[PDB]
Amino acid sequence: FPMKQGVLTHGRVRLLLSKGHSCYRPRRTGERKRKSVRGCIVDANLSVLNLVIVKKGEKDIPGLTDTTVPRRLGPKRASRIRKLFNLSKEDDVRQYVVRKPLNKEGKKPRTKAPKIQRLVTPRVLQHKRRRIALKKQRTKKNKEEAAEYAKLLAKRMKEAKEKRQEQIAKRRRLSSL
Amino acid sequence: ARGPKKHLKRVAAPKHWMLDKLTGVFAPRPSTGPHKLRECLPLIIFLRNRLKYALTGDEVKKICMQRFIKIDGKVRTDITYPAGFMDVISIDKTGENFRLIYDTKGRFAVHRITPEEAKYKLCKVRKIFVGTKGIPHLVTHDARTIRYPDPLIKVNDTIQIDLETGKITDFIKFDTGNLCMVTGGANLGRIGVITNRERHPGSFDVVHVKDANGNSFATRLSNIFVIGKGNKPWISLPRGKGIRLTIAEERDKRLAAKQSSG
Amino acid sequence: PVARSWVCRKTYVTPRRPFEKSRLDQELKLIGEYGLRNKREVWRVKFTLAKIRKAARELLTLDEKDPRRLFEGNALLRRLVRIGVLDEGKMKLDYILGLKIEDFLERRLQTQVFKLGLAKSIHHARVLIRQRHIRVRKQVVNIPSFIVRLDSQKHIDFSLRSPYGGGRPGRVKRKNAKKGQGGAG
Amino acid sequence: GISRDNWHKRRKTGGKRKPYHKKRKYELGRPAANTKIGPRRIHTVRVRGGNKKYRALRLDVGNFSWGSECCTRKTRIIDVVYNASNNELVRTKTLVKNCIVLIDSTPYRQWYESHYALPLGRKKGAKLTPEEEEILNKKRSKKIQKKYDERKKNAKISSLLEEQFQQGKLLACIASRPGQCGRADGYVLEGKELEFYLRKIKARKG
RNA sequence: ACCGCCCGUCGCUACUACCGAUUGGAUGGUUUAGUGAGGCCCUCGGAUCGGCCCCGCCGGGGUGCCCUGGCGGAGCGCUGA
RNA sequence: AAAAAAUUAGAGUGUUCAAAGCAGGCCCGAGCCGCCUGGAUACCGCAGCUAGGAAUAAUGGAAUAGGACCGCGGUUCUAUU
RNA sequence: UUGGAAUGAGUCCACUUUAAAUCCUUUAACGAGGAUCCAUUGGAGGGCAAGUCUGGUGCCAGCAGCCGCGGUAAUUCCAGC
RNA sequence: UACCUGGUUGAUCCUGCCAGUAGCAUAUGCUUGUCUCAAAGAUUAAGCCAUGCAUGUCUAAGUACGCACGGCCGGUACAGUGAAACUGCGAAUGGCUCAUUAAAUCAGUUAUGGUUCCUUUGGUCGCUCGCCACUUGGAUAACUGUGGUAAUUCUAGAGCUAAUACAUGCCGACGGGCGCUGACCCCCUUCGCGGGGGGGAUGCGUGCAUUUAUCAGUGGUGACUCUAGAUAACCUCGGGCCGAUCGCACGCCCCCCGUGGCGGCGACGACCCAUUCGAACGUCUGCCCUAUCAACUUUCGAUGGUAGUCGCCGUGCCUACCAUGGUGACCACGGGUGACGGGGAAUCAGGGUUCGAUUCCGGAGAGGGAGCCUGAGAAACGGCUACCACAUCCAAGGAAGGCAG
Ligand SMILES: [K+]
Ligand SMILES: [K+]
Ligand SMILES: [Mg+2]
Ligand SMILES: [Mg+2]
Ligand SMILES: [Mg+2]
Ligand SMILES: [Mg+2]
Ligand SMILES: [Mg+2]
Ligand SMILES: [Mg+2]
Ligand SMILES: [Mg+2]
Ligand SMILES: [Mg+2]
Ligand SMILES: [Mg+2]
Ligand SMILES: [Mg+2]
Ligand SMILES: [Mg+2]
Ligand SMILES: [Mg+2]
Ligand SMILES: [Mg+2]
Ligand SMILES: [Mg+2]
Ligand SMILES: [Mg+2]
Ligand SMILES: [Mg+2]
Ligand SMILES: [Mg+2]
Ligand SMILES: [Mg+2]
Ligand SMILES: [Mg+2]
Ligand SMILES: [Mg+2]
Ligand SMILES: [Mg+2]
Ligand SMILES: [Mg+2]
Ligand SMILES: [Mg+2]
Ligand SMILES: [Mg+2]
Ligand SMILES: [Mg+2]
Ligand SMILES: [Mg+2]
Ligand SMILES: [Mg+2]
Repeated sequence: FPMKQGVLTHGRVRLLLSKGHSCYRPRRTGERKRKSVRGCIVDANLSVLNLVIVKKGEKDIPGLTDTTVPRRLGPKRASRIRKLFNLSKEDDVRQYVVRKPLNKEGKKPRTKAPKIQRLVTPRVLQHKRRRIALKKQRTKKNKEEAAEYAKLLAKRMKEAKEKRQEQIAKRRRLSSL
Repeated sequence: ARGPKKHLKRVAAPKHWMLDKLTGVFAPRPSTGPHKLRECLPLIIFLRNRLKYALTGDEVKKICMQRFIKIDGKVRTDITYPAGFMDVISIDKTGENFRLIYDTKGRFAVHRITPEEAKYKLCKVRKIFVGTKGIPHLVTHDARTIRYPDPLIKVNDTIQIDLETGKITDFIKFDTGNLCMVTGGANLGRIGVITNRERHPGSFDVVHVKDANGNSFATRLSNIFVIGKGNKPWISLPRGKGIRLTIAEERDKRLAAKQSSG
Repeated sequence: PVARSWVCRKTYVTPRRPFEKSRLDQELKLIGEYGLRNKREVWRVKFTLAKIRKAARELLTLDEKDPRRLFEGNALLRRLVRIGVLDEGKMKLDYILGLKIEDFLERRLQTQVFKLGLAKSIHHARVLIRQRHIRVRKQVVNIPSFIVRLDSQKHIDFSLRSPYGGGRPGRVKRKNAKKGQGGAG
Repeated sequence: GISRDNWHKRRKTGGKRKPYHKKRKYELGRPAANTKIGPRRIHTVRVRGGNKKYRALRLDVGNFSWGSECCTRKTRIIDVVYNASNNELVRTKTLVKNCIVLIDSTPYRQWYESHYALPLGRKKGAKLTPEEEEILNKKRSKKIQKKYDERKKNAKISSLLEEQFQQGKLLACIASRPGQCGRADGYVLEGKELEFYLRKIKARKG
């Protein structure tokens, strides 16, 4: 049973674990499960204990510090590439991407690069342009429809008012007798 | 149940679809769209059962996925799209341009209209309200809210809309003497002229319709759909001009057709 | 849950009294003349006649001004004329009540094959029909109870593949001919 | 859990009713807010349909309205003084709809001298400060001064509202539902409604 | 067909039901009282994970008149989860 | 007027007949965009709703007139003009 | 007493059927005389259609929805016809 | 086809039942060659279950740096394909069964002017005046490696990297208007002139949605305390909206040719409105047997009033205070039911009797209760948590369960 931070016991408690909790991955959304976890206090009754070296001494443990393994993936986001190579805004990102050689037997030695995300590109400029363009038609559409309806409302009231004034003029005259 | 139903049993399907019994257990559940589940015709029903363009359901979607079927001028690719009454179905690959109009008995007929007629449709006015900052709004029988309508248009009126611009061209008021077609009830599919409209406060108002041949009937105001101005219709009438006939006159016509042919 | 239809009905009604001598004798007489395998066959036609005569009865109850009397009244008469039990000069519902059992089953296919002269006995009629020897228009019919209509009475004849006719001989004589061919040499 | 079902009640005749189904999700009830007076603490409740309800656990401020002047400003809520439902609801200082509270009078008085230029809430001593003197008595030009002189004609307010402003405590009625909307909005008491609640509060003191 | 018919106790056999000491026994339902799992709500709590901030130093201008790229500090404060 | 379909009654239709099914039928010559169809109809109690009838049955209007109807004289109030 | 005609149950090429098969439909072969390719289940006093035949049992065994049959010539049991 | 026959007697006419007779549907006995259609673990045990399966899903269009394949290349950010995995949606339907349930469910009928509604379909989406925008911030899977446990669709430390995940956050439109406030200025009166009438600097505010108050009456209804308008504000950090998203065709302008501008067709997304699919709660009328059930309900809500609380809303739904009601021989209340309700089935002179577990609709339940998470929608069980009964695996520390598919 794994250890869980914050339990504060030398033994094993059962907790109602949800999403984001350690020692548990839900099989479907909103699922909770009760699982047995061991507290954060280290005792003798442990099978394996995990240690993370924060400070390195003068000596050298074989295996641990003899060699260094590289990061398996280069940055993808454009800002991440810029941050890695401390590039300024007015610089190109395409040439400064990490390219990973591929050296499997049989197939000739090719190279692969990640697709940079979050980068201004001719498409992003257009897509932003098309968004602004749709804002225009909508503003133009509003104006025309409100303009056209202004005429029709004006004309209809004129017809209604004239008839309303026409019949009252008729009733007033016949009321003279 | 615990939520909306997604199936429709074949025998529970609306009888007007004229679906049979031994084909299968289910009928195409009308995917939600502008009309009502019971007052619509799914595209697969129209394309397969009526026109026989496709023999199976999978061939129906082969047509729809090729972006051929157009409804109200818009390419609709959902095989269970609810087409509904007074809608234009355009197949440019063959220039068909059907319109869905109830026949005499109350079903959707395969009524073909010219491409010139396929540029418009007629819509009953369901609701009139002023929205946002005083802007009038007109709702339609097919739920097409239309902004800034002509102030003379009221409820129960019929408006003519262009399929391209989606804008009202001209309307028909709801008054006695206009030509109407019944869109629900026993007298479904009949075409006549309004003669009277009695109204009960807090009750369904009753309207009286006189046929071309003099057959007087009545129905609820909800089923009344004006399709023309005074006597003249604004749309092509169906194969039978909304004349109910009687089982005896059907036999006479059927017998006359057989013996005249041979 | 199944795309099946369970609509079915019985084509006959058993006698209310099981052992009544006069009914037994009349049913046997009919089975004997019209060559019928069982008494169920007399009851099937009796049931159809009873439903038809019952149907005529409520129509006669209704006045002549009844639209419902006219439509299925005319339809019922037309069906009887079509099958050949009612004369085309007999257009009155009052005349259906005079129909008898032998009228309806006189129109049976098995009786027509014997009458037309295709078979020399009513029991020979069923054998020919069940052995696929009779066509109506172009279709062989193996149902003795097949109700012949006036439109098809004139067309009953031997089938094309029947050895009795323009047909290759039946298996029994085929076996004798090869005996004759083997017997000769 | 809590249910607001109707099938757990006796019939009109008095006969017991046997439920035909277990408790349904749509029939649920939730615990009362019991909104108190204190620093603004509001918890959001996911309700039916995915909407949002704002449970106000404790509120210190509220948008109140002066109906006779159409002046509505955000003021702090002092305390609860009266409650029609339960006298225990005021004793624990619970903020519910239609409870009489005391609110701060400064934002409304500030509008009153910025609009009418008359004293409000000053006793006979009339301790003066340059800020109030500047807005009350200053040269504003002939055209504008006249517009202010005609106000004095209808600037008078009731003596009952006068004393409230003297003590800086304004009686108000909550009109919103704090446990539902998360806002303790309301209006100031004036007229027959106001003098009715003084009799109730005065009768409470004995 | 009066040498007819027929009633009840008693005795035998079978079957069914009843009364019956046993504070008889079993199961189902509802419910008072006591105890009360677990969820949810509220008032708390604070394992742990961050940021900013103040520096000492090459680090450059605020046009030292503190752009500040880095490391250690300790900020020993505030703030978020 | 509105009242699900299936079922039941019932129209048409050679499932070969039939229970069944809702299909099928014409025309071979061009299917030049094949045509020609059918997929009815009736019943849905009671209650509710709608418009007539007014016999039958119930009920009501003037008896301390506190009565119908017609105009007349006053004491008042309030919007629009 | 025969006689040779007919046929489908059957077996079985292909073909069709069908997602693939199946059955059905068609077809070629084969396939009927005791056409042993052999129809049963109930009953035969009445109600209720059909023996007062013959043998066996002898108020036994049984039958019998009801009335009743059976006590050595049983129209009713057990059997044959 | 509106129908009877035998049996009490020595015989008779009756009452009257038994028996016969016919259909129907369950079981069973015996027997059975062809063909079509076709019910089928409802009754008793909503009794228990080995095993296998019954719910998943990628387009041109959210995210591929898996060579797992593979074009193109010493030369390119990313050809294409594509598992895994993140994200999104579905898993609330379907199927099954009839245990509960008797004004309940259900049926016709009506209501929401008393609500909630993913989706579709239409509308709406420069309407707001206010030193990264040519695009911002942290993460974290999959992966690599290091592990634990007798054992699970168990998980832990370490390292790496995405977004339509999760955040944060402009620009523009944008010139302004309008509301208030008002230094000030002019004019007209000039009994002296008060007064009277116009411009106007600065300052505050301002769209939609939200919450409250006030005002005046664009469209609507039988009827709004409707809809729209105006004024004073408010607006939740557990935070309404005001696109930091993606594919495809690739054009056009360019004077001040800049890797400057500008643009088409889609997708995806969005508060809100309308709509569709509904759902929920109500209205009126209708249910079997039983008095060896006659009074019942009301402490501890019963029936009303008032103010709240809660809820998606109307409402004793709940609370506080108050009233003392409400239902009943026209059968309340209580009990029973081999009671889910209806469409319908059998039988048929007319009237009627009986059946309806069962394929269509409505409801209910998932061994029994209860409580919940997520979600538009569940009090979900091929979700979870607890208890009860039953039951499995174990190394005895633990772990796991639900065929009325
Ligand atoms: K608790
Ligand atoms: K015998
Ligand atoms: Mg991207
Ligand atoms: Mg669908
Ligand atoms: Mg209405
Ligand atoms: Mg004697
Ligand atoms: Mg029929
Ligand atoms: Mg007998
Ligand atoms: Mg006899
Ligand atoms: Mg003897
Ligand atoms: Mg009778
Ligand atoms: Mg006797
Ligand atoms: Mg005797
Ligand atoms: Mg009997
Ligand atoms: Mg066979
Ligand atoms: Mg279901
Ligand atoms: Mg109340
Ligand atoms: Mg109480
Ligand atoms: Mg039951
Ligand atoms: Mg029942
Ligand atoms: Mg049922
Ligand atoms: Mg049962
Ligand atoms: Mg069901
Ligand atoms: Mg359930
Ligand atoms: Mg079980
Ligand atoms: Mg559950
Ligand atoms: Mg299961
Ligand atoms: Mg389920
Ligand atoms: Mg099973």
